[PDB]
Amino acid sequence: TLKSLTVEKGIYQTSNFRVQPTISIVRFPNITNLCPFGEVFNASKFASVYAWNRKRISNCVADYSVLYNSTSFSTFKCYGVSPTKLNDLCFTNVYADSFVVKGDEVRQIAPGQTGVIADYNYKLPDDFTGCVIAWNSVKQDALTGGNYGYLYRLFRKSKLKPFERDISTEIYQAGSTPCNGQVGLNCYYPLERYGFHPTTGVNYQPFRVVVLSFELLNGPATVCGPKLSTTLVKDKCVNFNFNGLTGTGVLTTSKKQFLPFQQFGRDISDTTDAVRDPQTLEILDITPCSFGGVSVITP
Amino acid sequence: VKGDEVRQIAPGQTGVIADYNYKLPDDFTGCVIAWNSVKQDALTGGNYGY
Amino acid sequence: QCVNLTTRTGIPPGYTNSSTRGVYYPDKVFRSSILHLTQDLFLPFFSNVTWFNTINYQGGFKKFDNPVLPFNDGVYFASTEKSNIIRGWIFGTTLDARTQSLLIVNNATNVVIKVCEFQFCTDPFLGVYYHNNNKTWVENEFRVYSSANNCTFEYISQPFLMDLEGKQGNFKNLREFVFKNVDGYFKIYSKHTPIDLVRDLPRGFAALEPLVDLPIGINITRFQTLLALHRSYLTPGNLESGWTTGAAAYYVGYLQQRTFLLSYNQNGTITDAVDCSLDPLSETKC
Amino acid sequence: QNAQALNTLVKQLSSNFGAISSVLNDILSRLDPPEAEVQIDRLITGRLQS
Ligand SMILES: *[C@@H]1O[C@H](CO)[C@@H](O[C@@H]2O[C@H](CO)[C@@H](O)[C@H](O)[C@H]2NC(C)=O)[C@H](O)[C@H]1NC(C)=O
Ligand SMILES: *[C@@H]1O[C@H](CO)[C@@H](O[C@@H]2O[C@H](CO)[C@@H](O)[C@H](O)[C@H]2NC(C)=O)[C@H](O)[C@H]1NC(C)=O
Ligand SMILES: *[C@@H]1O[C@H](CO)[C@@H](O[C@@H]2O[C@H](CO)[C@@H](O)[C@H](O)[C@H]2NC(C)=O)[C@H](O)[C@H]1NC(C)=O
Ligand SMILES: *[C@@H]1O[C@H](CO)[C@@H](O[C@@H]2O[C@H](CO)[C@@H](O)[C@H](O)[C@H]2NC(C)=O)[C@H](O)[C@H]1NC(C)=O
Ligand SMILES: *[C@@H]1O[C@H](CO)[C@@H](O[C@@H]2O[C@H](CO)[C@@H](O)[C@H](O)[C@H]2NC(C)=O)[C@H](O)[C@H]1NC(C)=O
Ligand SMILES: *[C@@H]1O[C@H](CO)[C@@H](O[C@@H]2O[C@H](CO)[C@@H](O)[C@H](O)[C@H]2NC(C)=O)[C@H](O)[C@H]1NC(C)=O
Ligand SMILES: CCCCC/C=C\C/C=C/CCCCCCCC(=O)O
Ligand SMILES: CCCCC/C=C\C/C=C\CCCCCCCC(=O)O
Ligand SMILES: *[C@@H]1O[C@H](CO)[C@@H](O)[C@H](O)[C@H]1NC(C)=O
Ligand SMILES: *[C@@H]1O[C@H](CO)[C@@H](O)[C@H](O)[C@H]1NC(C)=O
Ligand SMILES: *[C@@H]1O[C@H](CO)[C@@H](O)[C@H](O)[C@H]1NC(C)=O
Ligand SMILES: *[C@@H]1O[C@H](CO)[C@@H](O)[C@H](O)[C@H]1NC(C)=O
Ligand SMILES: *[C@@H]1O[C@H](CO)[C@@H](O)[C@H](O)[C@H]1NC(C)=O
Repeated sequence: TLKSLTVEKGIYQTSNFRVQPTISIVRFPNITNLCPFGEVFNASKFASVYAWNRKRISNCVADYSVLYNSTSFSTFKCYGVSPTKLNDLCFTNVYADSFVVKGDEVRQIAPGQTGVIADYNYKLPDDFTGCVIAWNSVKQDALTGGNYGYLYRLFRKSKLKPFERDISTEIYQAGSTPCNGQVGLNCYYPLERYGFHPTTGVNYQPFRVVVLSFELLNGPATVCGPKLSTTLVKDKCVNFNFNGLTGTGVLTTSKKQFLPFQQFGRDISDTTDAVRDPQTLEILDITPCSFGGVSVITP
Repeated sequence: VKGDEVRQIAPGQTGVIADYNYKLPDDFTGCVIAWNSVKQDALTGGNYGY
Repeated sequence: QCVNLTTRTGIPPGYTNSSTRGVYYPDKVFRSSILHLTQDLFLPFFSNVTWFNTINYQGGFKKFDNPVLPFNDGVYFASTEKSNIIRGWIFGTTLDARTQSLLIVNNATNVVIKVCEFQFCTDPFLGVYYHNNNKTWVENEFRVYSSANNCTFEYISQPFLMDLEGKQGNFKNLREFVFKNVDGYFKIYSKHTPIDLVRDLPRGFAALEPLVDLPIGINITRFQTLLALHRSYLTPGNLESGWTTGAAAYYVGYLQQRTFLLSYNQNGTITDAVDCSLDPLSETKC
Repeated sequence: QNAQALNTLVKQLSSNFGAISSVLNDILSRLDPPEAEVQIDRLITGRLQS
């Protein structure tokens, strides 16, 4: 503490230099069924970008190891969380968005990006937590005659708000003259058909994009990474992993009871004073292992 | 490696190559260089050596 | 399918205020014995509130009070009824099937939420029949829209059973709802408190727990309130078939971005709130 | 005055100095160490200033 070999006479309060926790415990809810990756990624058909499809995912085990042989991903980007930590985390509200876009429009699927897809088809919130996954789909989405099934909205009066979908087919009049349907000189049908071909360039080749949006620590999580649970340890300083929340603390039974919507409790300092065990609905108080207070009186 | 596995060769990246084949330290000092090798690494019958 | 309603004495609605109503929990985090300052869309204290009430008493002056109200960055809905006359709400920019619309309705047993390009008619209502032979009610004439379309989102709850009359005088339900559309998510906060007030919005503090966060992903600028009417033995004909509504009242308020100080109870329930913008004393308290 | 000063210091911990979260545990749980260090440093500098 003094950063000196020689010490004079003093009370000398000293900072702690000792190790306390040697036990690590993981508490995760009971989930047996694997996440439906095959339905989400390996699907015979995908929605058009303007009519993007949203699928709720719940009560699933998020193991991405299964997809390693089956699928190869051209683009994988996670904004809210680091990709390595996904296995140790639980996702409270995961939603999967599936659509097909041109190969060079994959860049547009990012927060703050601008372009035809970003402005009039799919919009991402600036504060986006989740991962965007894209892969080439030329074999399944392209035909020798050509695939014109996929559609995108070329013209719209205003830019789309984040996570907003419009399927309106109403004629757009660039000119002042009222359109009254009847596409004409200044009136154009808003949707434009894509033209995917097997021999077409990679930029024009079809790409399937899946966007995952989720919150992790906040809220009860029915979706969790593949970590085995361990027996609860209480009244000892232990490292704990409750629903992807990692901390070192003493665990004790808690008199305070959370409301059903509430999953965890935070004190004035904003640290997690109380937590609810995932498997059993018992509130557990979290207490710092160290209490402090040491001084060395030395001649 | 495959063309789209080039992204996996970065610090903090995850995937089959990063998890079980090649791992980069989070505090990595140095340069990663990648180039297409189809002419030398691909055969009409197919190259299964890698 | 559905038809317009005739013979309604048309008088503009009354005006009220929300003394402390419209406070809801901001997050699911649990806080005990602490005062927390949060900024979110909130109903301002003593804000202007529009009172639409259905009185169909004999001697004339009968009314249905079913207009189209703009959705201004979220709305506060309070319903005081004993006959369950309020059935649900429809939210859409145009409501003519040109654009997708959100329908939330409790036909009689289970709430149904659907997002489809619906062709809503001028008078979107529900019907009940009072049989005098066997005193029973079948809740027929379901006529909110005329046509559906794509139906991108479907939500149906499990079947239940409900009383279709229960007219004893003073309203006893005081159901309170807060509707917010943000980032393609529709958020509903609901609080139910029993009340004995005969015909007025109660002056009290209520905290609305989060109910559901539907991912509708649609633009909403306007909303209407669906209502149920009962036709029995009076003046039949389907336009003025004696559709007397015994009594119901609903109040509409508009959310505004505001800074609120929320007090948390030892049990963790919000018990008091302060609106800083309301007055100088509140501003010093914040 | 002395009690108020200690109480305010405990309250200062709640504030986040440009960090994603004011909780060290949340940052460590959601971020790998190189990214986590930048957020932890912002909390460390602000707490030292307090
Ligand atoms: C992993 O995927 C590879 C894809 O090439 C599989 O290898 C091929 O498997 C198919 C049948 O599924 C055979 O017709 C090919 O001849 C195989 N190719 C080679 C080079 O062996 C492999 O079987 C998969 N492995 C696992 C464990 O799933
Ligand atoms: C109820 O009356 C309204 C009038 O307010 C009718 O609305 C009209 O709908 C027709 C479509 O055929 C339009 O031509 C008119 O412009 C509308 N009028 C207005 C002022 O909106 C409605 O059709 C009537 N409903 C029924 C079923 O009779
Ligand atoms: C807000 O609304 C309340 C309730 O309608 C009003 O309080 C009423 O005031 C009148 C006139 O003084 C009394 O006769 C009623 O008995 C009161 N009712 C209740 C339940 O208090 C109040 O005047 C309105 N104005 C504001 C802004 O407070
Ligand atoms: C949400 O819908 C409203 C319609 O109620 C849109 O408001 C219109 O905006 C256009 C220009 O974009 C104006 O010319 C019109 O005057 C507006 N009103 C009406 C009644 O059409 C609004 O733009 C929509 N929001 C988004 C993001 O699409
Ligand atoms: C008698 O009680 C029953 C159940 O409440 C109802 O009788 C039905 O009457 C309708 C015609 O109004 C018939 O179509 C049904 O087949 C009858 N059902 C049964 C179970 O008999 C009716 O609500 C009551 N009132 C009458 C009309 O007697
Ligand atoms: C939503 O519904 C409409 C109405 O069918 C679909 O638009 C097309 O409508 C014409 C008739 O006017 C049909 O011949 C077409 O077949 C419909 N389109 C298709 C794909 O069949 C519209 O496509 C639907 N939108 C979505 C996103 O499903
Ligand atoms: C030649 C005229 C240039 C005038 C410069 C003044 C401002 C206009 C240019 C700034 C915006 C960049 C336009 C490129 C559009 C990229 C389309 C996309 O990425 O989706
Ligand atoms: C379809 C199930 C989605 C449910 C969401 C819950 C967790 C699953 C998503 C998070 C893991 C990221 C998956 C991306 C895999 C990257 C593949 C790679 O390049 O290595
Ligand atoms: C993907 O789907 C096809 C068709 O259902 C099926 O044959 C295949 O086994 C699935 N798995 C792969 C390889 O992704
Ligand atoms: C999970 O399993 C354990 C052990 O069987 C049990 O005690 C606990 O209540 C279960 N929790 C759930 C989520 O059912
Ligand atoms: C509420 O709105 C009405 C109509 O705009 C207005 O006359 C009244 O002054 C407002 N406030 C009160 C006091 O109700
Ligand atoms: C109410 O729910 C749906 C609304 O579409 C309706 O089809 C169904 O018949 C009704 N169920 C009951 C039991 O009232
Ligand atoms: C809090 O909970 C206790 C125990 O259930 C109860 O007695 C009390 O009425 C509740 N309300 C208060 C005073 O916080």
